[PDB]
Amino acid sequence: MTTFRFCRDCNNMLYPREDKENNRLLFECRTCSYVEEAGSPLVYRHELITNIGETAGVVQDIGSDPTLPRSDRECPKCHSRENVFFQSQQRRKDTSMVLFFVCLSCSHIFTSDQK
Amino acid sequence: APSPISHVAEIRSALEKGSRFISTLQVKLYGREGSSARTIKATLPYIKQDIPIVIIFRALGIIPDGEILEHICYDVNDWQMLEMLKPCVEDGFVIQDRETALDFIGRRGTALGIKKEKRIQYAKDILQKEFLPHITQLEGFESRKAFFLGYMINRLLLCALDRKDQDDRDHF
Amino acid sequence: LQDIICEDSTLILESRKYEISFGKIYVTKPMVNESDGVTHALYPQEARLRNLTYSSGLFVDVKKRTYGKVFIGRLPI
Amino acid sequence: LPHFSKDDYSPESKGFVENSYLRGLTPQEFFFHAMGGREGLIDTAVKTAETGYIQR
Amino acid sequence: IFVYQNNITPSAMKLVPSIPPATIETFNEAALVVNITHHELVPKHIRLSSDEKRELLKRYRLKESQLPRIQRADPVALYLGLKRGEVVKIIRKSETSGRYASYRICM
DNA sequence: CACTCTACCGATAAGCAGAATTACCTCTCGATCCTGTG
DNA sequence: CACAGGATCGAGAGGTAATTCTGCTTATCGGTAGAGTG
Ligand SMILES: [Zn+2]
Ligand SMILES: [Zn+2]
Repeated sequence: MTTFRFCRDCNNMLYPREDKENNRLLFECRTCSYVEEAGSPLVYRHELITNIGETAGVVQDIGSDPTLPRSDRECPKCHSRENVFFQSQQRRKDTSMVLFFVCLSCSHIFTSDQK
Repeated sequence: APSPISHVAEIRSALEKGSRFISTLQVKLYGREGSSARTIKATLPYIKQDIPIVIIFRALGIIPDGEILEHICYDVNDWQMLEMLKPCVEDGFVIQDRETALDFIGRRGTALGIKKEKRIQYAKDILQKEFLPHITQLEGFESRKAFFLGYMINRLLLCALDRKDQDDRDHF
Repeated sequence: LQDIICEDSTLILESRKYEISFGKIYVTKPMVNESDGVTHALYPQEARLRNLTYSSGLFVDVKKRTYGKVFIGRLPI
Repeated sequence: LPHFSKDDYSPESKGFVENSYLRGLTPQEFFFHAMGGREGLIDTAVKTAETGYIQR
Repeated sequence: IFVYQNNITPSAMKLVPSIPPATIETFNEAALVVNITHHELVPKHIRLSSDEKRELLKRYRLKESQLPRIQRADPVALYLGLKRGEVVKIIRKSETSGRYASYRICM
């Protein structure tokens, strides 16, 4: 799940296989017959829910947008009195209403989760 | 929900200076809930059956699957996109070059009117003329079409990955 | 109008080659033709009173070549 | 509305009218009242047809 | 009366209506766990004999088809073991009169 | 005792057809050509 | 000098969104007991 394995030779991807002979896990391109050591204890992973720490893309020049409201919360890092905040950008009916404050200076993200 | 389609993305391309065409390219996801298929197939015009996007990408010159995956998603940290695209790359193994992609596309076109020697030309003409007839209608410009298809697939996946909202029909 | 005129203004029919090559178009002021053939300027009040059509004729250049302005219709204004 | 800020959940921005008819309405609550009236008219138009068919 | 546990075989259901005039009735344990007669929405059902049915038809001057019908597969019909042509009597309570009597034919 | 299809019903999944309140008022148009003839 | 009767629209395509909840019919699969053996 960390990264889909791609063959160094050619450009295809490496499905996974078992080296029981050496009782090991080896990823195989099975097109050009390229096999490496393939050292990883994870094969597949599925995530049922979505976390809250994803915030947003937080692209630079976020302060250039005038539609984002401004607040006066103190930044934990630089102790500034100016910042912008927005709700979580995950679009579902179960997401909470926690605000993600973004510091225009020092490029810091701090949430309002006082739980 | 009763329909076997979960999410669908389409663009109604048209020409503002040339003759009116109004050709609809429809991209739909067949993975209704946890059906374990999770396959996406586009709806090419004049072909009554839906072809997987990997064959279309190969027909545009993007033969390797890694290049297609890079085109679809521009970030490597979004592992969810790769997880949902894994069935597509697994189903794209039927075609391994441009020639077999064109053969597959042509075999799903005319009702066996003539041999396969004309199916390649049929697929080439269909993709050059009525495959997104708003970016370009000339030859040798398949990279732009592939990039736009990747952008459309990325938008569809983002909508299906509870990251955006369904587009509103009433927006003026 | 000019775009539609010079969009597909070529019908090749076949050293025997026939072409039409429609040229630029011309739009004149509204006019009315009667039985006696005399043509005069038509005004909206007269058109409304006489149940006529406030339309102006269309003229395009035709240059046929093998290897002037002509009437093609009236456009309401 | 474009005159508000993003992620605003205040009652005034979400369609709550504070003034009365005698005092007069601001443009925002005027638009909200127009939307409510449109919804009412549509409801009556659909309901009359459906009720007529059911009664028949 | 035969009571099974989970399901009934269609092959046995084919021979269920055999060996006349004896009648074989099949029931499920899950359906028989609770009693539906005791429900407050189910009124009392009283079976009528042949003479009673004839007297009712003569008094009200009705044919067999001119009566309310109850399916043979109805849960109450299965509970009472009603047969084709049998008339049942239903006593209910109304807000307009203290008691009301209704008759239905198993058709 | 399961070996291979033979006969049975129970679900599922796509295609058809209908049908959409009542009453009333006014205007405004359209009911045809051309290749083939003496 | 002049009139007459039969059929739109064509390979080509596609001239194209705004409706659904029944019920009927026609594919489809998904099961379950036997005709006699080693
Ligand atoms: Zn490889
Ligand atoms: Zn800061």
